[PDB]
Amino acid sequence: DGPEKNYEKTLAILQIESEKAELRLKEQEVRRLMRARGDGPWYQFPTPEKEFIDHSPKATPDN
Amino acid sequence: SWDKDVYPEPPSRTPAPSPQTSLPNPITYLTKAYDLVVDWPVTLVREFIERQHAKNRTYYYHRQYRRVPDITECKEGDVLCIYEAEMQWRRDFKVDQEIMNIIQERLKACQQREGENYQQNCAKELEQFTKVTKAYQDRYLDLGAYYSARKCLAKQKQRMLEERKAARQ
Repeated sequence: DGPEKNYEKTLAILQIESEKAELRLKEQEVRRLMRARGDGPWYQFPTPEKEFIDHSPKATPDN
Repeated sequence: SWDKDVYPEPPSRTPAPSPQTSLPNPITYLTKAYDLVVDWPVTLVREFIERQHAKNRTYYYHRQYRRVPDITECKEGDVLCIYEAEMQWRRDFKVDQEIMNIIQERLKACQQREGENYQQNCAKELEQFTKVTKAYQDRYLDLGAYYSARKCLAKQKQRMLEERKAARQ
């Protein structure tokens, strides 16, 4: 075919690999930050549910 | 096919024959026989081949590459223009290798042409060879097996810094 085809195929391969590299570095940083201070979707450790709390008036008034 | 601009050759100066003796020259006799027996059929065959070439003549072109941006104006990590500058550097490295081969053939041709006068008449060829090998040692020496545009730039920057420090005093 010619040298320009291999040249531009190599350019596309290098672009894909560099994008994968920076994405992997960013996801390392995202996971480290989110595990350090969980404030997004990931690393959300559980918590007891408020829906199973009785809110009706009870026998003891001081509740 | 070759040109004297890149393969210089001084014009030949052969002396005229002045045979003092009366004996015939066997070299001249054998040379005339050699042409009449060998050179004429060989040049006839080559002329037939050359007119067949002229009947089927084709052309080919020497490829030329435009100048991509050099690695100095090229950001680190952005491997696209890194790659383009690196292959341009490799291409120029191969071109410089063949330039070195050309200069070495020039020096060898000078030495063989001069013979016993090579210590005097090859001063220009030796000077050109010395200048080009000093330039080659400045640009490409001690790079290692993984030579690259980045390593060449680092070596050049180190040499420039050393020269600038030496130029202060």
